[PDB]
Amino acid sequence: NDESILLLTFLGFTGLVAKYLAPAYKDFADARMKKVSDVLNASRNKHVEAVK
Amino acid sequence: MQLVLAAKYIGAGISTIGLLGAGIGIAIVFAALINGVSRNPSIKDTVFPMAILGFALSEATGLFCLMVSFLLLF
Amino acid sequence: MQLVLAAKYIGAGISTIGLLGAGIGIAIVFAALINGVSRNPSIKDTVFPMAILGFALSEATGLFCLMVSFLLLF
Amino acid sequence: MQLVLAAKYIGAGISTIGLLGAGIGIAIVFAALINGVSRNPSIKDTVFPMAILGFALSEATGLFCLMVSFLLLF
Amino acid sequence: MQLVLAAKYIGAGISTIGLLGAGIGIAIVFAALINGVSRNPSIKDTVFPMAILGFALSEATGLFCLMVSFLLLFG
Amino acid sequence: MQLVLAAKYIGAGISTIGLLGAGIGIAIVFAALINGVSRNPSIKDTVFPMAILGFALSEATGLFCLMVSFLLLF
Amino acid sequence: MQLVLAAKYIGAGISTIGLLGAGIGIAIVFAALINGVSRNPSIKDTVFPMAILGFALSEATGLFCLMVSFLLLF
Amino acid sequence: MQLVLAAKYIGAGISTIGLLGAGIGIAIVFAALINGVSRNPSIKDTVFPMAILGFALSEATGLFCLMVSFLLLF
Amino acid sequence: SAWRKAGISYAAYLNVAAQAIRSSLKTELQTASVLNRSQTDAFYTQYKNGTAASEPTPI
Amino acid sequence: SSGLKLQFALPHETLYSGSEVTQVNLPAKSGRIGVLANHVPTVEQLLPGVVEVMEGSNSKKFFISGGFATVQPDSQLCVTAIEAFPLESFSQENIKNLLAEAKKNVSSSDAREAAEAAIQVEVLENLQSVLK
Amino acid sequence: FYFMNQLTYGFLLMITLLILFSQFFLPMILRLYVSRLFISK
Amino acid sequence: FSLYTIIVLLVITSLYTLTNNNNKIIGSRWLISQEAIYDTIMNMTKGQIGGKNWGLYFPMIFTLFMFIFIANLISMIPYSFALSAHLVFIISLSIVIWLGNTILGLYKHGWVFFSLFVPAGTPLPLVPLLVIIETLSYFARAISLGLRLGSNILAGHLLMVILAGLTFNFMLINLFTLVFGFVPLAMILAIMMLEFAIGIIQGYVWAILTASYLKDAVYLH
Amino acid sequence: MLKRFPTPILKVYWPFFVAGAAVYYGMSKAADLSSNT
Amino acid sequence: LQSTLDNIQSARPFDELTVDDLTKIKPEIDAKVEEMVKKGKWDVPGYKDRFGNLNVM
Repeated sequence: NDESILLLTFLGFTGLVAKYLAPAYKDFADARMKKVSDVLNASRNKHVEAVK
Repeated sequence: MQLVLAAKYIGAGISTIGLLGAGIGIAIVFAALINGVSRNPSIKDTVFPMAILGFALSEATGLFCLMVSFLLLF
Repeated sequence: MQLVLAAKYIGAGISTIGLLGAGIGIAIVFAALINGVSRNPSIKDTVFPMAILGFALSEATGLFCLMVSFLLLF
Repeated sequence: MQLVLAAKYIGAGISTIGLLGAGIGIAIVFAALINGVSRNPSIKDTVFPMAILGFALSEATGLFCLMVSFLLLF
Repeated sequence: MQLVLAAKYIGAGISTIGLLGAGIGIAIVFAALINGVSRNPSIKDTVFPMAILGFALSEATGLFCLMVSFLLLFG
Repeated sequence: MQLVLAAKYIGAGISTIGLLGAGIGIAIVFAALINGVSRNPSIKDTVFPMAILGFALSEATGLFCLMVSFLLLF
Repeated sequence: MQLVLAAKYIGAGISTIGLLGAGIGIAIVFAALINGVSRNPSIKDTVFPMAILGFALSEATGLFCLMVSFLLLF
Repeated sequence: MQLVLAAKYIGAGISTIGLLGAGIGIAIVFAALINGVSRNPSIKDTVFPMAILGFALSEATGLFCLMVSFLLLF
Repeated sequence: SAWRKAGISYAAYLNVAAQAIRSSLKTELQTASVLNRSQTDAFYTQYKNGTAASEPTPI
Repeated sequence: SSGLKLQFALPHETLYSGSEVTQVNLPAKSGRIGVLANHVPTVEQLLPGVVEVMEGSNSKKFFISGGFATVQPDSQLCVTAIEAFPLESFSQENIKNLLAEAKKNVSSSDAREAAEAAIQVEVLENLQSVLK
Repeated sequence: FYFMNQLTYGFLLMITLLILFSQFFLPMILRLYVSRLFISK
Repeated sequence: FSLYTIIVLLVITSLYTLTNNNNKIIGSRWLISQEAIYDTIMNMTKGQIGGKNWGLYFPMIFTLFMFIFIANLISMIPYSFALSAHLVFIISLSIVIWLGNTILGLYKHGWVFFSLFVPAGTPLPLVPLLVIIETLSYFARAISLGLRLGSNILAGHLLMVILAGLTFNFMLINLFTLVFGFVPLAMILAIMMLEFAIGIIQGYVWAILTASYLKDAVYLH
Repeated sequence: MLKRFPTPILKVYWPFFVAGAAVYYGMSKAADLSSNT
Repeated sequence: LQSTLDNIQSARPFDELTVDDLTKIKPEIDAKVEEMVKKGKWDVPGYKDRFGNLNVM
């Protein structure tokens, strides 16, 4: 069936995405989360040192 | 009307050939654009927009060739 | 009506001849990308965008070139 | 009676192939232009008008090809 | 049979002239590869993934023209 | 009397296609203009008139092929 | 009745025209390899082994055009 | 027996075009050969083997049209 | 030829070119300046934070 | 400007400085470049070879041992040099050939020395060709 | 040439994009950015 | 088709409404997927239309950008949502954009807008040709925007459809149950990764072209 | 959560609205004239 | 100042901070949004220099 091969192929690209794109994108996204967190803590540090 | 439509369709099919030059040239314009912007990182502000206008005017030729192909078809 | 569909098939073929321009264009924009990064490493992160746009445009030339083939074919 | 119009269409379709010549003309003109403006930004306002006239005449040849295509069809 | 199949096979023969672009494209792809890597060897690790992107896309468009030929040769 | 003018139109078209040489050539010599004048703008007036007199007859190559096309048409 | 085999034969003949891609391809890749080895004598051992992969890839287009031609011969 | 032979001759005549690949093969192959030996006189025993291999593999796909044409001519 | 990649550097290229020009000449052309050019005694030493002299190797 | 103002300088004895000159054919990095008048500005290294300087005098062969093809927009070409080349005194074969053979014999040292030996062999071949 | 449900509905929907997104989403992305700016000084 | 166009409205409305657990400043796992694209959009818009009034003329280019890139995204589902295989809406709104920038130029400049078809410096004997050289290209690039996106998306949809329909004898009766007999599936998967790539790149490049036409409209070159 | 912000509604997109009206007029006039269906 | 330091360092985590809390704490950010929306400048200097632009494309 034409509709049989299509669903299997879509499962294939979902598996490929989870195997390759999902980990790399996860690392990039978590790195950006971490960068935002450290700049927030740097802002807090600047505030508390200025108050001190 | 049979061979008339056949030749109209053939005429459209050959008219669309008029875009091989457009297809390679609207690529070489950006190719040399990025080569130049690699030559000077800082000229992008003045080499980019006019490169895009040259792009539009270089895609124009393929644009008219598909227009005449459509005229052959429709 | 047999020769009409026959000429439809010929028109589709002579229309899909026109993706060779796309084939040259994609390769040449990527070629500009690669020698630009090769001669200086620091420009790659700026050159890659317009390289993939060079792909987009060069392929799009072929797609709309044999669009009249598909219309001829279908 | 009808293949006369068929030959008109075929002639117009083969005539509109000169458009890609103008496409290459104008495209390589722009590519050389930005390759030569990347070095010596100062040489811009003298390479502008003559670039304009050059791609103007290349597109003029291409549009004359379009015009003879239209005349053969119309 | 007859002129319809003859025209189908004529289209099958003609459609392969588009592979000119694919072949010349992969060719200039590797020409740029070899020239850029010869300019400096340290750039190979940055150019090789873009290199594989490039030649993979070139035979992608080659695949496009060959399967249009394949459809054109059949019903 | 019928295929006479049919082949006349065919010949006019296959003569009008002959504009590619002029179209590419005027622009390739003009690309030489761009890169040369970018190399040294002091001799712009030395390379300009030779260019004018050259690509004028480069377009005249077109003009001869167009004369052939018109004699093939009328 | 024999037109099917006849058209198969011209189709295969023009399908051998797919060999130009591979021909000029081998041409440019080998020549650019020669230039690269000339520029860097110590890079031959790092360029040739990778070059074999692209030589297989460029024989691929040749044998693809060959086998689509063969489908129209046998 | 008549149009089949006609198609055989037509196909051989158009297929023998495919040696443009071998022609441009030798073209840019010994172009790079001469360029490399001129710029690198010491580098000859390396350029020449790859050069003759380039000649051989370009002419192989160039004459892969010629030998089917002979198979198609006869 | 391969001074940038296989050779020492471009300065080594000038060094070897000048040495070849001076040495491979006529006997009467080996003047005092040529003698000074031939004679090299640059004993470079690699120091450190604690002034640890590695070695005064000849140039 | 009419002609060129060649500035041929050496660390020991300069040759020319703003002197009128017609042809300053010099061995560029790729090949050799011919300079006549108001040449395009450029900066590029020179391999050893004859720097042909046409002036009011007769033929003047000037083999160079290193320099740059530095040309100003105002036609004031400045060919830097290290070693001079007398027209006839420098041309000798016995000592040059003996030194070339000795260096070829002692060219089997380590790779760092091997590259220097190969470059010395190539420049000795250049000298032999220049000898004529 | 039937385009009643392909042109009109899509056109109205893209007005909904152009209005609602430019009123809500890109503004609150920029609100996130400017709030980060404000806390960062 | 109407119900299918509402789906893309629901999915991208949920991009933020159904994403932020408490509208945290750190951002949720799907708020990042939109602020990153917003950052890219603002970056190359200030790159291309940089100067005054760029901010006032950014939002509709942005709206077209998400329109097109989720329109390409929904063309991955096997019952591909490639505008229900009609794709004439791209042409109609490309003509709409052309009229929009034409009116932009005619109001910002007026009679000066006719100087958009002539550059700053041209030779006197050659301007009357180059004006008509540069005009028809401008009026013609109102279909060039449409055929690009149409080409890529529906070409992909019909090539996967054609490959799937052509895959009839691969494992049922054919004894070659390997990749040699499974070339259809292999090139289907290759062309689908290609399709995703070209869709995203073509959305970005059409954003560039629309920004370029807006720059030509509000400014003079 | 949901913020109704006062943003330009037609101050900058008004030519786009004129273009939309023009395309509506074209579709309406071509539904019987240029439809040919 | 002592109270400010105490409630700055003793509580109020920032990773889980919500934008609505910032809006209710101080409303001048809303006025800033009004003023740069009406003037139509979405790239006022000092936006992402100290933060992550992450311009992927």
